[PDB]
Amino acid sequence: LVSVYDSYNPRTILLSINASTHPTHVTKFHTQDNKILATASDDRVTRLWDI
Amino acid sequence: SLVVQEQGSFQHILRLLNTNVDGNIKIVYALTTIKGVGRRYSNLVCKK
Amino acid sequence: TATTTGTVTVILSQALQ
Amino acid sequence: RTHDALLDQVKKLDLDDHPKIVKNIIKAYQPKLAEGNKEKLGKFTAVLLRHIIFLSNQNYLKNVQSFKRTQNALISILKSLSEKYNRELSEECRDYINEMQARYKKNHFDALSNGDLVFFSIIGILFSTSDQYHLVITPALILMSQFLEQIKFNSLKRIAFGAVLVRIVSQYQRISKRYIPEVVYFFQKILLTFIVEPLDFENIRLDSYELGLPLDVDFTKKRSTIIPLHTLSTMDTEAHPVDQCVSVLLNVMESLDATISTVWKSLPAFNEIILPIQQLLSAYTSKYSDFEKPRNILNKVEKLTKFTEHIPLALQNHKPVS
Amino acid sequence: DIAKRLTAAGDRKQYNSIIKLINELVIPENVTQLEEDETEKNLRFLVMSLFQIFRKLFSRGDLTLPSSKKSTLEKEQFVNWCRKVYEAFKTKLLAIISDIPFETSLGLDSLDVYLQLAELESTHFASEKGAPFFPNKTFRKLIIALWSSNMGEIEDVKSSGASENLIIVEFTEKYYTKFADIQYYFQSEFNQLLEDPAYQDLLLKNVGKWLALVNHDKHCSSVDADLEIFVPNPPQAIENESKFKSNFEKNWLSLLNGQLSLQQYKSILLILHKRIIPHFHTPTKLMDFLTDSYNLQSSNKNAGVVPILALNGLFELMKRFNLEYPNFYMKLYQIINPDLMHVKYRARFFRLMDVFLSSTHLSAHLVASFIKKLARLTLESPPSAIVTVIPFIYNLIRKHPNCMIMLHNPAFISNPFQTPDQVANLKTLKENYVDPFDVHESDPELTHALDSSLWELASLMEHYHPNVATLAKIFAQPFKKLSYNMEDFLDWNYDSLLNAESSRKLKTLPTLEFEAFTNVFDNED
Amino acid sequence: YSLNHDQPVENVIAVSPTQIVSCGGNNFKVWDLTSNKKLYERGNFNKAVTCLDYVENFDSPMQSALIASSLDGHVKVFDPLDNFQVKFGWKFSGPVLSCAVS
Repeated sequence: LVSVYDSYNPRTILLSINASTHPTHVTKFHTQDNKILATASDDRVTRLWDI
Repeated sequence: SLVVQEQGSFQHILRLLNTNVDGNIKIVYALTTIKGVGRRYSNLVCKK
Repeated sequence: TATTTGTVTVILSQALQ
Repeated sequence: RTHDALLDQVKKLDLDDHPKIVKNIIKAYQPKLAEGNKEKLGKFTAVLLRHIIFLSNQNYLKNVQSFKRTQNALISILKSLSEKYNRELSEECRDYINEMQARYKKNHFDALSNGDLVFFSIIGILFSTSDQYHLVITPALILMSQFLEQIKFNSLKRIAFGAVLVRIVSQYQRISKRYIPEVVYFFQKILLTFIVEPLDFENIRLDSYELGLPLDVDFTKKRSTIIPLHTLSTMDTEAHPVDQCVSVLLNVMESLDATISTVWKSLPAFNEIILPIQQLLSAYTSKYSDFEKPRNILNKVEKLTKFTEHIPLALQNHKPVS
Repeated sequence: DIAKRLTAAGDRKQYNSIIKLINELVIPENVTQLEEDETEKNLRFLVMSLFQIFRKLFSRGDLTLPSSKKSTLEKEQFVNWCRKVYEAFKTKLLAIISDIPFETSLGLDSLDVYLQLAELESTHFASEKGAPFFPNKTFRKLIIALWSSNMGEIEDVKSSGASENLIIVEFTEKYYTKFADIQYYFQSEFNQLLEDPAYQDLLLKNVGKWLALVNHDKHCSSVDADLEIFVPNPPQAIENESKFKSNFEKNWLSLLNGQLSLQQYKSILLILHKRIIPHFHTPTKLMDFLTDSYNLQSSNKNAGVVPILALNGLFELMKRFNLEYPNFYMKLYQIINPDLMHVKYRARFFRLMDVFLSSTHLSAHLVASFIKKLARLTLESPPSAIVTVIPFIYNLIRKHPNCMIMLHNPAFISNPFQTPDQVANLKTLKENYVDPFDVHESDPELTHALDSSLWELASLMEHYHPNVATLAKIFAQPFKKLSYNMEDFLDWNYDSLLNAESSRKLKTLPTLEFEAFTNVFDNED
Repeated sequence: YSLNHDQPVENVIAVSPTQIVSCGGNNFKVWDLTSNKKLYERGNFNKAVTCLDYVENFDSPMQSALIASSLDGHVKVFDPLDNFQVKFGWKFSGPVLSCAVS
């Protein structure tokens, strides 16, 4: 479960992407684009999500 | 592919004095799950 | 089997690697 | 009537034929006038079991056929009387298991008297071990497995003891068809023990890796069998030629063939059990080109592996809960 | 004999003696000579033990009153004569401890207590107007007698253990353990004794006496249970905890230099981490020893068990100081073999592979290799290893759930809602299937065990033991269990197995066969 | 395409728009990406390099800096301009699992 909050406000979880049933081990936004988030998991497949 | 030590084993839901206190919540808000204990008593117990 | 001493050369080798 | 030595003191007079008659006379004494005869009854059942135990391996180079007929008649009368009485005999069999384990606890191999073989045989007679659990034949089965891979096979006395232990365990699984993993290791051990004389297959770690049978076998077709004569095998494996070695080898090879055709076809890892046995039997047939039974076993296990399917597993396909 | 002994004892303890003291003092040389002549010639006298006890009591009274404490004027022969008789009694006790054919239970087992009580009372009774406990010369002579006292074959017991010398076993019972200072002074005199050349060429030989002296978890440096004192004034012996540990370190390594036999090799490897490794100032000195014990590749056929014993000390050494053994999981993959399930040490290894395979930085192919090789090994195995292999496979599949394609491949499922082309393709691929698992691969990641499947556990589901078969049924059951308490499943043996079988929970009644095997009982009757 | 770091990789970062650095096993390798090709490899550790990160243009004698954290206690800094040579390091009180800089 990728969960993206806003920084400097731990109480407002902005959206909870439900990725693979396997553990998701790396989550990072794009460094050029702003609205895509790349999550790889223990499912041997990474995913690009539009937020 | 190299050995990395695991820092202790997560033990799920605990029995404590006729209470099944859950191992997924924090310790103070877990100790207040027993009948007859408040939040001040809980964090006092954890402090001492 | 060993017959030399108990040395410290694995320590030294992966000090110098 | 008898209290584990009273039958010895009573009927320690004649040799073989009168013993069954004195047993039948004690049986006629108890159960005819049995108005209270239960403890004496179950006692002399236990005494008859212990009596064939301390009779089965004493001195069998006196009248062998008289021994054979009196022990066969003794086993027939034992089973026929103990059909009505299980709940007093099985306690004594349990205590015999518990005491021969303590025999093995001290002595390395030589507390295994050769009446234990026929002990396993007669409890395999008076019960079929088709079932999963049973009170007396499962401790016998873990004892037989403990002796199949807890004793050190360097004497051919021990190897023949193991051959008849595989005999007893295959007659155990003739109807229940379970998988004893230890008889696989026993076959693996002794079938390469007879040609180790070690630079070809690494990991069995045999106990007697110098013995084995040479490259000048006589190719006689009238060679012997099981030889249910453990008293004779105890002498034979000290005054041993190669002939009893080849007899024990053909015994264990035919029981291997029998257990392949009866048990291991019904196991999903059959193609994983018959790689190393196939290796050593290929070593046989290209070491000698003499025994036709390794080529027969090679051909039939090649047919079994070629005409089974051996696909992956689907064990975790569960029906959905509602 | 006994008459002259008791009369001489009454004369020696009567009031005083000079010429009778000389006679009853030179009589001890005759008692020592008579025991040394009857050594393996009579072996049952007990007058020798009475003579040792009587000369002990006589020299004890002589060291009470007329010892060689000091002098004032012209008493320059009394002190020399009294110390000469005491030194001759001590030398006879040392020869009595050194010279014994076997466990005769008198000539050494009482001479040890004689020299011990002599030095224990001779802590005092010198010129020492302070807080000494100086036995050092008598103690050095005691231990050089104790190591020269070679019996027949009880040293280096070729089955197992250390040494079955009866007086050395009694020493490590009650003359080594129950205090603090005498073991420390023993280590100090040992590590002075191992430095002159002739004594060190004799002392690197009989190491098993020292193994029996050390492997007991009851040292003064071990803080688990500590001791009391019997000596009057101990001279800063318990203070220098650094000196005890450094002495323990250097005599351990210096006699680990000398004539390693395989039995005591395995003995020190088994006690290497729980007994001696906290009593080292620098335990990195043993790192070369146990890394070569770990990658020991010898031609000896029983030299395949020693990596499994070096693993515990080597992993505790890595964990305490993070040093590296390269190709660690490759070597741990080649260490599992059909010997490892039939070996005596399974639980000691599997409770370490619990830690080694719970690492969060290793691969699904690696865990797949480690469980597929373990299953092909476990198909020919005792139930002692079955009941510790299959919950281990359970916990590893539960921690790496990608490894459940070895138990359940969904490509080989025929559901009723399928295309005819789909069931055609299914039949062609299950005919053109062959598993790629290769047992001769050395590399766990390069073993194709994920691409293979796991048939050995399904075959193991039909086992002769009901408890074992119902334990293997869990791989057709679902996976609602989280873990299995491997240290509760580990050490099930044949003996404890049939023990619990005879002492099981309920008790059904046995049944009988309607089969009628009348003539042919087996196929062997 | 695919770049065959032989060990199981633990991290991959991008230094230039062209070259990327992958750590895994005892070394790290750098790969030119326009030519699909390895050009440096530094194996100056004892255990597996767990993580990397990279700095550019900050106030430093080093114009760029790649630091690497390696499960044996060590974190080291490598200078990408003279052939990824190591320039400084820290030793820590246990196996270092992750690292970063400002």
